[PDB]
Amino acid sequence: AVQKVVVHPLVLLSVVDHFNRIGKVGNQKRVVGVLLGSWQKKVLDVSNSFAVPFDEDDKDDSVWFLDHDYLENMYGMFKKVNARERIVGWYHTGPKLHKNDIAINELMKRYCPNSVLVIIDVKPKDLGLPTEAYISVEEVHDDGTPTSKTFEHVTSEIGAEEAEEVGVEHLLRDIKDTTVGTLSQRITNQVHGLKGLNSKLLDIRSYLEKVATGKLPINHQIIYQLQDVFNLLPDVSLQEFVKAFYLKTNDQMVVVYLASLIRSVVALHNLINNKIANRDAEKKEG
Amino acid sequence: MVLESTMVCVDNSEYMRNGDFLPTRLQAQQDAVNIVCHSKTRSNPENNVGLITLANDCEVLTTLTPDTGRILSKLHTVQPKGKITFCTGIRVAHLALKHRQGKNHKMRIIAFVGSPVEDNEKDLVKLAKRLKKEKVNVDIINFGEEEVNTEKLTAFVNTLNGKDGTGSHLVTVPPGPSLADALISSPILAG
Repeated sequence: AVQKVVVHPLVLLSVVDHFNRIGKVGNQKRVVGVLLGSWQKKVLDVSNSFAVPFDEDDKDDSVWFLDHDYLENMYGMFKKVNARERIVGWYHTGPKLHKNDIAINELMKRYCPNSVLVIIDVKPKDLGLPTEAYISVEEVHDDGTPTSKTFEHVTSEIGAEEAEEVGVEHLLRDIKDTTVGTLSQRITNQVHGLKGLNSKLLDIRSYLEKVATGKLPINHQIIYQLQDVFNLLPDVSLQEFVKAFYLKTNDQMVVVYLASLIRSVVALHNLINNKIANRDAEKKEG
Repeated sequence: MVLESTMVCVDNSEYMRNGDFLPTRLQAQQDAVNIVCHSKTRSNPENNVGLITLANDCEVLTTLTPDTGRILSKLHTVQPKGKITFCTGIRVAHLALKHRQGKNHKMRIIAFVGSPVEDNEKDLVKLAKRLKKEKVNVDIINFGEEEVNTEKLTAFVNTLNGKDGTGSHLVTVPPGPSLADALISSPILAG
């Protein structure tokens, strides 16, 4: 079915520009619309969409309505201009999901066998690659609950297209690209420890909270399982590198050797040729 | 003619699966939808009528429209199975009424409750006075079986309108064999 989704900045903006539409008139809830997907393969892609007036009451927390006269005839519009573009699901800006979201997908399953919902974010904050994606399946449960319909997270990734980077990538103009090979990889390293070890502390504090409160989630078992896959090397005191010690510097063996060999001859190219051309102009002029 | 948008709420609760309303509440409430939809046709063409499933979770597959053709199609294979939920079904018509393009149509709701609901008298009076602030006049018609000589829904109807406001009126359905056309006789005469 649906494994991963591809969200373009163009269709994501179609949720963002509608945040100006109903944001000025208010009032409650969020921006919600129906998603037009482009499915060429198991990997899902999204090009365009259409935003529909939508509201969700608080009291009355289970009340939701799409406008389906907007959904029907406007489909024949986008279908007439683009035959490949069709509705794969819906979307909204979240930020989180209330329990009522179970009924939005099951209603529109007449349009698509499986409707994928995309939670987006109009204001970028944290922690990383934004928005979100969910898929609607039924896993029931191990405890014996009646059949449980819970949306499972779908990994979301941004993607590009020809001719769409004209105006999009133009307006920024302030970015330095990249530079690959010097700063590009090292800034990630400073962040790879930051973003790597912050979720380490956020989860290890919530995993300690388990014993305290919030149990379940037990989880189970996914938590410790892949944590023990992380445990191929801990790495703890001290590094257990006795076999990887001589191999540590042995990987730095040729990297330092070439860096010593290149800088020697690069100098011979830089130093000699500079002295030659310099004294040819300098002393022959005066 | 009176201007308003009448949102009829079909009852999918598990207690609608018997035949006390002849021949069966599925076809009886169908005939109960037949008489209200054909009456609005005799009343005003501009009145648009949708349908909503109260039990389980509220979902509307038919956009609010004056044509009852799609409504009569959804009356078949409705599968009345689920737990009745009332409180969420009051504003469920009001939210579709807030999506109305024309604002000249009054807000009117008719819901079918055929199952006993667990509710506190304080919960129904808060929704009552909430509709007073929203001016919505909701005509409820008791169906199925419920608390004998229904109190809650009666207090929900009584406290919903006042001075006059002509209005919201509840008609208690007798637990006896009858045709669905004979049930609506009093409510359709005087709402």
